[PDB]
Amino acid sequence: SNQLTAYTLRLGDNCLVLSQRLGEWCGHAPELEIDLALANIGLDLLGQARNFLSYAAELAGEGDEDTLAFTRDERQFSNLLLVEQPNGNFADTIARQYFIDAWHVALFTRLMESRDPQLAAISAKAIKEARYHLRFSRGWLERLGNGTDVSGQKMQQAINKLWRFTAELFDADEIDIALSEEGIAVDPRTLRAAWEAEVFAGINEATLNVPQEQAYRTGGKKGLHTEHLGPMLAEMQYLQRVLPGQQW
Amino acid sequence: SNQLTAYTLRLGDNCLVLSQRLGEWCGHAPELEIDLALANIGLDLLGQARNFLSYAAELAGEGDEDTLAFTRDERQFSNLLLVEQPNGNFADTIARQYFIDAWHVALFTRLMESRDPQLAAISAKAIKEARYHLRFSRGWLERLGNGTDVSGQKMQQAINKLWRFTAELFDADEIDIALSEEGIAVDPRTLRAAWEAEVFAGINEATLNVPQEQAYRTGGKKGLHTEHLGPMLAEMQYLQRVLPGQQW
Amino acid sequence: MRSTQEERFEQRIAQETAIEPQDWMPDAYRKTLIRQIGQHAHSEIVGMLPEGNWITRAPTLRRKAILLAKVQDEAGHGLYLYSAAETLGCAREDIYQKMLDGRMKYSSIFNYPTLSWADIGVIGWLVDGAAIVNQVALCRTSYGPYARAMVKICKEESFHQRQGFEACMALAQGSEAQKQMLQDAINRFWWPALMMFGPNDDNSPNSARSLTWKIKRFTNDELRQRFVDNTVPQVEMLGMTVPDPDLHFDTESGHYRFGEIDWQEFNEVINGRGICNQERLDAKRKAWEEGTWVREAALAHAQK
Amino acid sequence: MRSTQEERFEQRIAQETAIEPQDWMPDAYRKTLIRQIGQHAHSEIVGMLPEGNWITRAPTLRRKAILLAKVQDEAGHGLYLYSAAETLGCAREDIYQKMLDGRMKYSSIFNYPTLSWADIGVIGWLVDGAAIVNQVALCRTSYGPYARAMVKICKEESFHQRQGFEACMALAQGSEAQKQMLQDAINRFWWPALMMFGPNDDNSPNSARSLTWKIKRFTNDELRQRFVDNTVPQVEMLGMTVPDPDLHFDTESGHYRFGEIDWQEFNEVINGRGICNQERLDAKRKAWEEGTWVREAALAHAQK
Ligand SMILES: CC(C)(COP(=O)(O)OP(=O)(O)OC[C@H]1O[C@@H](n2cnc3c(N)ncnc32)[C@H](O)[C@@H]1OP(=O)(O)O)[C@@H](O)C(=O)NCCC(=O)NCCSC(=O)Cc1ccccc1
Ligand SMILES: CC(C)(COP(=O)(O)OP(=O)(O)OC[C@H]1O[C@@H](n2cnc3c(N)ncnc32)[C@H](O)[C@@H]1OP(=O)(O)O)[C@@H](O)C(=O)NCCC(=O)NCCSC(=O)Cc1ccccc1
Repeated sequence: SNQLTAYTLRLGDNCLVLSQRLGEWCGHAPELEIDLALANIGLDLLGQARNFLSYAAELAGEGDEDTLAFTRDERQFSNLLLVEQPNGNFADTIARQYFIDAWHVALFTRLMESRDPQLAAISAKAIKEARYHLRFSRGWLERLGNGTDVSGQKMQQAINKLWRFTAELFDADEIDIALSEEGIAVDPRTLRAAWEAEVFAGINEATLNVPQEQAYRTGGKKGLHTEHLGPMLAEMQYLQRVLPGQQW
Repeated sequence: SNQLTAYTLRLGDNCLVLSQRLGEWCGHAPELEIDLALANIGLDLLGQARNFLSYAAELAGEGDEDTLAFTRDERQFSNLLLVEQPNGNFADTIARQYFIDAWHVALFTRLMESRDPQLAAISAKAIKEARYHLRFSRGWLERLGNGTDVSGQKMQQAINKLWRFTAELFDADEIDIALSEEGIAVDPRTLRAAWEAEVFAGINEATLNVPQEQAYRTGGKKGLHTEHLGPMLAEMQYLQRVLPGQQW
Repeated sequence: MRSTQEERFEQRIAQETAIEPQDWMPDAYRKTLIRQIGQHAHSEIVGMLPEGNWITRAPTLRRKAILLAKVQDEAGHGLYLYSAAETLGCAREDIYQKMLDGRMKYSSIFNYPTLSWADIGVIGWLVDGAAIVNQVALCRTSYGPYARAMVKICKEESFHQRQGFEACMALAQGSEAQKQMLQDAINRFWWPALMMFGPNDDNSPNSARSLTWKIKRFTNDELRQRFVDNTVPQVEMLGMTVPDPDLHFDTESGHYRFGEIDWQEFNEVINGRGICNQERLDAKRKAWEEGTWVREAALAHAQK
Repeated sequence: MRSTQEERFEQRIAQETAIEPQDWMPDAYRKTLIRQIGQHAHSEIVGMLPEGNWITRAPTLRRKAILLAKVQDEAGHGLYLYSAAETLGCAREDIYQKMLDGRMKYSSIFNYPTLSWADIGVIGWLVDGAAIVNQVALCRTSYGPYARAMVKICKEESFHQRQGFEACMALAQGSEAQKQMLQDAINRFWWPALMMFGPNDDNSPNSARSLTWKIKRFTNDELRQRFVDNTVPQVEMLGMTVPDPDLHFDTESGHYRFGEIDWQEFNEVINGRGICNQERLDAKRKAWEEGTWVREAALAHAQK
């Protein structure tokens, strides 16, 4: 029950932290339509976070999505390092989104066959949304990489700059593996082929290059984060820390 | 005693908030020497904050510099709007610093003759430091404005962008006025001539222009802040909010 | 003599026949609608910023999800309003540029800062509240596209207004600190919300023509009075006060009598000298300029 | 046969006569000191970043003031070390550029993230602790400018090390959450601190020449052992543990025997593949590039 709780929480944290990042874009986008789109994706992901976290709280027998989001520190948060990367420029946001969406699509497709009924249901909802997210993120990857000389370079730079964090997408620990043998979790290593087939084709079609750097960064799932997470949480949790245990 | 406490706290908050901003520069400056210089100024200002806040806590009969810095929210903070402005580019940091230093010099020179002995002593220490700060900030104003075409423009833009907040430097409320009639505070309106004589000459010598916009922004002293202060405090206070009432 | 074109128009207005994009209209009627619909559209865009300021800090996931939906709806409302303005022959890109340059206005209310979470619930409650009264009054505006845009929008917006009120209710029923937070937000946003209805009826240069041409169906003062009458009981439901020593019920008229608006502040604000005017336009200019390469990428890719 | 120049040098080294900038030196001796002093200088600069990460978040004003002073001292130490390296005929600007490009190293320890406030006190205690042992051992390094730079620096640095220890002591005597924070920071920084002394004595390519030329006075392993011996009792004083199942006292030798270092990690880290390598160099590159206009302004103004 501990493993399942940690696993569920990881999926929640990914969606929560990425949602936070997308929230920062509100009203700062290149076009009103992109503002709308980014807020929509932010909203979907937050919905998924609430679902996963609610289930994790139910699994642990105490707390709720709010105790989990607002009362854990950065050593307890278990999101992928990828979703905590700063927004940077629009290419950086698009690269981060495309990598995550391609991964969400591959994951939720398989996790909807989970022997855990709540995980299956949550994933059935999430997959429909991730498909929308992937169309938009892949769409922009192609528009920017095969846009101008200048947008092509920014998109290549964005891909290069995030690549090292992709290793965590296929990192398996004993929680993953144990839950996967019970037919409950998806073994992240077996996601590589689908993610690579999608991402390599998208990068090619955008007239861009797959980085040759072997990706090497992991630790998010274990609460070992980049220096980005702490200030994110300081901002996200402030009011709850000041005024704990209230209804809002 | 309430008025004196609020007045002392205002001077503390200015130094505290500006110190916070300068802290963000650590390791991000154009030259190692500037990194050093900015950290030095940050340190001086924090020293002044501790002095003023310690005295304010002693005046109120409870708390200390830490209860004051970490347990008040943005509606209670009483710093000038100027010191809470973002660092922006190096010109923006230099403009903010020059305006504040020129003001600190004019203020501490007069406040060292305060009929309040602790205020007088605190100001006697601070003035020596503000003089160092002013040499550095005026120095960079001149180097940038009378540097290249490009640095000249960035310095003009930096001045323009902060100008509206200078009105608060000479704004007097009934705390100022009442304490000034008892020979305790400096009436901020009577600081205009010295600040303008310094700042107008520095801008001229840098080959730049005094903005023609009439400055119009106030509210910081009353706890009515720009949207910048809240996120500053969320970051500054996080650990204390998470782990209140401890020794560090 | 009015021309035959002018006379037919006056008669169409009198009979309440909706004016459509292909109908003849007085040039001054076309232009005042580009002015008004365009500034209405601008307001939805700038209006994302004060509330959006709190998206990353919202105290629960539920309230964060509601706020995100609401900011998204506002963007959608801007789009509807830009389409409506374009039926009058203006270009979205041009009037947006005018907005960025300060040559067109947006609502005075968006130049006020969000200094607490309570401000968010208060905006949903008072600011959307004032918007709804104005917008429902405009569902019979004489120009079809505008009236139909108001119908589409009020449906979605009244939901979010209710959610903002519910957020206020939680604070009103919560701890002492939460109650205080709520009152302070009301104290700071009450008069600004009233100013959304525009100047008094004898200091309002557009009203004579707007009323005659049935663009404006109720006077600024009429709508403002209606908002005060509707909202005071909601303040009471929250156990809160209004920062108005002159607010009292007048049994004889059936209305609340309320204090004088600070018109000097209002004129400062609409002329670019409010609390956040500079910050709002800077954020929008920054978004536009930094986004240029993205828009150019999109155009250059479409063409290939 | 050694040349007469080569022989005189060997004799000067044997008699412990300090080598000065104008003295003849083997080209390999000049170059290994540019390598070492330069990377020592680089380390002071990159070393500002992990600690500086916490300046805006430090829990009290006193600890914030100490940290600010400390980061300032580090900058000053970088400057002293760059001056010393320049006496060898290299240029500060060139070796800094090499640092930014990844062609020169800085200390492995600065590629680890600060994930809590406790990490700050632990860096002051363990990281400066390891620096001091290394640097005091270098106060008799054979090259004068380097030895004199170590003297100047250890005086200031031992103060800040004591302050970091005192910050650790507050957590050790504080609440349960503070104690846990401290232990976790130790658990994450212990092995990284030990790696600051360099590789083992039989996996250390520079030692043969460095020891012979009295650049290195004690072996990496000798210094590391000395640090472990000195620091274990300080861990005990804090009531804390070391993440080392193999740590034990050996009464027979008078030393602590301790576990094997993860050399695979160490080689990943020094070759640019640690936790923060990319972020550290990116921050320094960003500072350099964005600062270009400032440096050009300064030069152009000086000339006028
Ligand atoms: C009632 C009035 C605003 C003004 O009456 P008129 O007959 O047209 O003018 P009048 O002669 O009386 O006034 C003299 C001058 O000053 C003007 N002015 C007056 N008041 C204001 C003001 N408050 N702010 C700025 N300017 C103001 C007026 O334009 C004129 O200047 P102009 O000649 O243009 O240079 C009218 O235009 C209208 O109903 N507009 C549609 C409603 C609308 O725009 N709603 C948007 C906010 S709701 C929203 O975004 C939803 C939301 C909620 C929460 C979060 C996010 C989103
Ligand atoms: C002991 C050693 C570091 C290495 O011995 P050597 O005989 O020279 O080399 P050896 O053949 O044994 O090694 C093989 C290779 O790998 C190298 N390497 C080894 N270890 C490391 C490592 N840990 N990190 C990175 N590289 C390492 C070595 O350079 C060589 O590569 P190279 O041929 O250059 O390409 C020596 O250079 C020394 O004492 N330097 C001066 C001390 C110094 O630099 N202090 C700065 C930190 S303290 C501070 O900043 C204060 C502070 C505290 C807190 C906050 C802020 C500031």
